[PDB]
Amino acid sequence: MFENYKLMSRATLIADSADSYSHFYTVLKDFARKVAGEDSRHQIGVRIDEPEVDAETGIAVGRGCADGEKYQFTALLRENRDHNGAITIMGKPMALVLD
Amino acid sequence: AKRRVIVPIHPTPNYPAHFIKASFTTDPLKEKQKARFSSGGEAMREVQMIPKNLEGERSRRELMSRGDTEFEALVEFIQGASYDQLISGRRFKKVYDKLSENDDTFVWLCHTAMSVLNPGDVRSRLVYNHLRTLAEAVANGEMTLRTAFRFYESAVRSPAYREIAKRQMEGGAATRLAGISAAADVMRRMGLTRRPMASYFELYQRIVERSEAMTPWGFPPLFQFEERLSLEPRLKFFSRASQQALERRRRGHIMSAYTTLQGRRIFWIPPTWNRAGRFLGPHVTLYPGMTP
Amino acid sequence: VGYTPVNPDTSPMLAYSQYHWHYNLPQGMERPHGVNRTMTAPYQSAHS
Amino acid sequence: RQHDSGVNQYGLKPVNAYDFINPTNLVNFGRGTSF
Amino acid sequence: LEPRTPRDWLQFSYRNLAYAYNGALRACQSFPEMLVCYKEMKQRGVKV
Amino acid sequence: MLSQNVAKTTVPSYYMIRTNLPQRKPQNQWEGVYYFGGITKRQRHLILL
Amino acid sequence: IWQRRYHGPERTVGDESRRFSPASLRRYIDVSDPFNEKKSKGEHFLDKYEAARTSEVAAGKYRTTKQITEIDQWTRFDVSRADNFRPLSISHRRDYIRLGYMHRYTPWEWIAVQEADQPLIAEQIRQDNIGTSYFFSLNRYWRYKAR
Amino acid sequence: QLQSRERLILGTHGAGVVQHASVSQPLSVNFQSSVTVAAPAADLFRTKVHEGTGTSGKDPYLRTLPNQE
Amino acid sequence: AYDMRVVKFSPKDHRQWIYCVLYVGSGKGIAGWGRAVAPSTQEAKKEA
Amino acid sequence: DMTVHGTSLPSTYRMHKDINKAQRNDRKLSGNRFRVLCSSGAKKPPSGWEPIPDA
Amino acid sequence: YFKPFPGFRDFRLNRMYRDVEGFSLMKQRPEFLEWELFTRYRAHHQQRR
Amino acid sequence: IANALVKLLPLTRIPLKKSGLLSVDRRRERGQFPGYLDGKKVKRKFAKR
Amino acid sequence: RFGNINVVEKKKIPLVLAQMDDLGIPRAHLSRPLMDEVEDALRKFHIYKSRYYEWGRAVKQFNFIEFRRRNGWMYDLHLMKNTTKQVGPLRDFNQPDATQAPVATVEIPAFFNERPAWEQPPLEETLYVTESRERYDDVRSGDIYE
Amino acid sequence: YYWSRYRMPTQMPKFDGPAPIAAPQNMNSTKTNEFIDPIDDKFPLSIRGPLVRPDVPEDQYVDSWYVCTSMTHHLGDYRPWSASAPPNAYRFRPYNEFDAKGREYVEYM
RNA sequence: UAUUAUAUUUAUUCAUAUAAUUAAUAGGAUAAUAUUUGUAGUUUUUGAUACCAUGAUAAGGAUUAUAAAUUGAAAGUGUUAAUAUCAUAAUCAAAAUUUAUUAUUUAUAUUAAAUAUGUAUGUGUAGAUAAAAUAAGAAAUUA
RNA sequence: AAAAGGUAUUGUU
Repeated sequence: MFENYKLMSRATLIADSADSYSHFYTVLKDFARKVAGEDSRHQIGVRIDEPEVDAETGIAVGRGCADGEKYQFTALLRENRDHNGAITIMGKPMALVLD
Repeated sequence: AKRRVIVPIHPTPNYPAHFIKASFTTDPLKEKQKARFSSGGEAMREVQMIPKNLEGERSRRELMSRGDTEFEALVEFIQGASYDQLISGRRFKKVYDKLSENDDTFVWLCHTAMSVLNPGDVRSRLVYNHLRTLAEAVANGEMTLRTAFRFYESAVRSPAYREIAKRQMEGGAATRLAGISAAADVMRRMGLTRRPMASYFELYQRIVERSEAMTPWGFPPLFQFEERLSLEPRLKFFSRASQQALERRRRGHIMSAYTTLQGRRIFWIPPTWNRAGRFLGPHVTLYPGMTP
Repeated sequence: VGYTPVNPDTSPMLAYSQYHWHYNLPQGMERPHGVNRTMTAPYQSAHS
Repeated sequence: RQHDSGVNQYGLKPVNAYDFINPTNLVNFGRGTSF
Repeated sequence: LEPRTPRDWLQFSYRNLAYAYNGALRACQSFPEMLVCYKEMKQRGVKV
Repeated sequence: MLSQNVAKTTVPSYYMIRTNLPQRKPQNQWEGVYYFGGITKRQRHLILL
Repeated sequence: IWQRRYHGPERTVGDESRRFSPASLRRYIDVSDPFNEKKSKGEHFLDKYEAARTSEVAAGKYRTTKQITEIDQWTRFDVSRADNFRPLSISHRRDYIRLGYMHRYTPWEWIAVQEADQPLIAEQIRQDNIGTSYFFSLNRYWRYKAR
Repeated sequence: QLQSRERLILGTHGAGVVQHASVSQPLSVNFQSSVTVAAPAADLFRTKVHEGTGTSGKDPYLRTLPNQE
Repeated sequence: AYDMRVVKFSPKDHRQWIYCVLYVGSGKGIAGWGRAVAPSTQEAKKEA
Repeated sequence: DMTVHGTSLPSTYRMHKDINKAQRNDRKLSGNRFRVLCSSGAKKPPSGWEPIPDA
Repeated sequence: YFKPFPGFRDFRLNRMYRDVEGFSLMKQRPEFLEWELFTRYRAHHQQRR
Repeated sequence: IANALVKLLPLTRIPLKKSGLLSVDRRRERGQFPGYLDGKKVKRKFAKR
Repeated sequence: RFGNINVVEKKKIPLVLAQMDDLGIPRAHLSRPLMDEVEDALRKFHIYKSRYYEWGRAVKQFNFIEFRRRNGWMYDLHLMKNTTKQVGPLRDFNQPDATQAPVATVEIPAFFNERPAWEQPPLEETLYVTESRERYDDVRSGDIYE
Repeated sequence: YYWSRYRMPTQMPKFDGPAPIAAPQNMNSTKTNEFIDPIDDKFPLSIRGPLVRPDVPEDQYVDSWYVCTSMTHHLGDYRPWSASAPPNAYRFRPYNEFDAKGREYVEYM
């Protein structure tokens, strides 16, 4: 509603006030279509972003946290075209990190 | 008693008589009681419903340059969706009253159309003029709802009235279409509304909604219109809240009455450390979630 | 309030209230106090 | 008008002598009074 | 409606705008106006 | 005798003990510190001589 | 960089003058698309199925365009607006305090008062031509000694 | 690169935004009637360094360019 | 004649509701009388 | 005090005591005591100064 | 100035910057496409630079 | 890791969103408090007269 | 309004003397008339760390105060001035409903929000001595400094 | 005196009103919180959302002293989220490339 | 009825005060001159005290909630702003338990820095009692 | 969650 009001102008307000219901429809127009329309056009399924990967470096830098203070890590996740699996934590092999 | 003495605070340059007399009392049988309120510049006018006493040119300038008050109220309500403002129940309620201004005339004319068995020929200009003049003076406050309805049902219609009726009506209660057409004509001839279709719409919908009630056309004469003791507006008869009929649902914390400020509560009167035990503010969030 | 009084130089309630300057008004310099320049005393010391 | 006529901006409106001598009655009617 | 605070960003992407412009056109009935709604779907950078 | 030596303290009252008003002027911030640079009448006569 | 002006952040591009408007305050700006992104720059192959201007009753751009004055308001913040530079003097500012103004930057004049009214300490100059005195300066007089 | 700057930004007193060549004559609108017609600039008056009288642009109500070099 | 009647907004809270009687008349024919209860002198006067 | 005012003023607490003296010796008397730092001048007034007996 | 985020060049007023010192085509009001060609030639002199 | 993979291949967001790997447990300990014997939860012994 | 500013262009003078000492031009090899103003400037804007460690002495403050006193000047001084006339604001015709109330106070000088040179009577240093004195009779509402 | 700076240029607010609408005036057993706005709070969240101060870059607010509130250093003059970002900035990012930890680490590499 | 769960877990040995005088300003080098180097009128009052001497901020969970949110409140708990008229009680070391309102270290290794607790082995053991649904992981009898 | 009295008139000390 607010934004439909915003899209109006001085001239169009002055105009569509002479009908004296025109402007209430100009504003509530989406609400009119709602209250009379037994439908939700809107079920926006899931947000699906763009890839933000360090171009030269081939890394994704993703943040993560636990307890908000005591654990705050970041994954540098890199694409590996040679099938050589390897997971690293704090600069050391993951098995020897995570015991 | 270890009796307490309070020397009366006398007015000063700094501490005026009004404050020193209401913010302070020298008789300590009222100490630590509670916080009173009162209304000033615009709160007083908002509550007291004192209409501006008009004038000529100046009040008419302020009054002519009004424009569609109902809309401008709506503008002011929505604008709380902008970045620098919040949507406020006070704005919504100024909208709600600027839209429900013509509650009196509407509840009346609905009573007239639908609670008056056999109202003459309302479309006949005689009873139509009774109707026009009564509803005209029901708005404009000169008449009450109750007295005006009695003036309606008592106005002079036609001689040998029962005898003309028992010829046209079996059980006496005529068709209501002439009545409601007359009332919509009433409120569209008298500019009770700025936006015309509104008159008819309320006149129509209030009737439709009542059509569902048991004894949907009897009203206990006391509660029916204004009197001393009335019904809550959800329970009024041709009123706008009667469809807003619902109720609340509460799961209180183990500690729910203590935290009466902790939530994301709008504060009109902000806390200060003298009453505020450990409260931090309505914006702080001790348990934050990570998010872009 | 008290015999051991308020001190107008440390206390935020005083320094901030309407008879002083609040922290959210832009705390600038209000007027430049040139005092040692309008008429400077002569140098006269107790100790000769 | 704009408000109901059985109340004043101070409470209930006093009608008869009882209300005017005992104005508790206008602003208090049980542990669940609300304006 | 665009995002004006980083909250609306969370419910926002052009590839999601696609499923919704499709709601627009699947509910639309004439091609002379599916013309303008497809014109807008291509003009706003909707990931087709 | 002198005018500007007007009362900066009030009539010694109980509004000192009962109210938070400041019994002394709040220190200014943009005031310099008062030093003495100045030559007397005799001292200026000496330099001119 | 070949500066073209001594001041602006990007000196290295010119000053493209723009067309004057005799309707200087009478311009208009569509706001559903401020930047004119909704326009045809070339006739399309989908231009043919176009239903005419019939029933296109309220061509939304014509009812979204605003005259320019409308988008922003000159509110009391703008009527007490504080400057974005060091003002040379605000003596004229008869709207100084009662009307609700406070400068964003102390004016040059009162900075000059605040510089003048007070001295300069001799230990702010740090002149030096002799060097460090290896033997005496530390065993200098027991009063002016380096504790 | 402001055009004719040597007469506009440098030597036009009021920076080219202020219009000096006018009177205090009264016009019947409520805005321009608030300004009384001022009897002209004194013939032989020795005026100050910053203030003129306001007859022309070069002799404006407040001279703008400094006396500095 | 003004009066004062204690008003008990609660068991713990009591107010002094001054109670006015007054008659607003003009011998030109028209005269009414109102009595009121209100917490203050001038507010009870206006109410009456 | 001698610079901004003339006199050297007491504490707020002292002038409290002194005002209460001023007033509780206005409405009534005969409750006081005479505690001094030095008594030689009270036990031994000057050549004159014969104090007044009240009533 | 009156669009989203006017770049810093868009707060300074419509002052007569000298790049209209030379264009003998447009006299005082550039006629149809006159301004568009003058701006194309602003581009041309910029490619010149 | 979940945000790393959403950032490297976006359309993998949807399984990650749905599985709740991009979910933040909005949880922390009870802060450090002296009114608690362990600092976190237990209030000191309460005794009636 | 607040002072003769270019008195501050007498601040570099001691730095001028330092750059002299470092250039090898003896300050005693000046003129004595010029050294008059320069010794004045050295006691004006120049201080030694030793005089700075003890120039803010309270009694030094208060002898400046007493000298200004017996020279009859307590207008510029902080303690010894009493500004009892606190200026009011321009009321607004557009908002006549709000009981306007303050956000701050400052003891600014009186020329800022002044009744203009025509809205006040003609010269009042001479013809109309204005004094805002306190009433001896009690005033509850109404200023104390009439 | 030094008590005369503590003077005043209006006339006061006069206590000539009744309690505003829905003010918590104490009836018998109403647990009273004087602070909460009586309307704007009970106005449902399904409408109003959990905003208690404008959605606007938090560096515009300052936490008040002594008052459990938060006020803006510029006295209520606001600049929206989109003034704290480049034009059309994606998620109002500093540079539309990466987030807070993406920037620093692209930079380290 | 619905807008939705306490019957589980971990707990109980608890203590520290001492040796009387609160009444005021007094500028010092690199400054055009004060011995003001070293500024000498005693003794007319009395409350915050060992003693009556008003006010003003804590502890305490039992039904405003689920989403983008916190499981801590006003009813005032010693020191505080107008009642006077018993007495100096105030830490500069080394100190005297009766005060309800307290989480102690549990059997491989036991005194080094202002000195630093020598008592109570006992079948986890009477009675009544403590805490908690919060980054931990709990599940079913509403007024 | 819903209905309750006073010889008291800050009112069961």
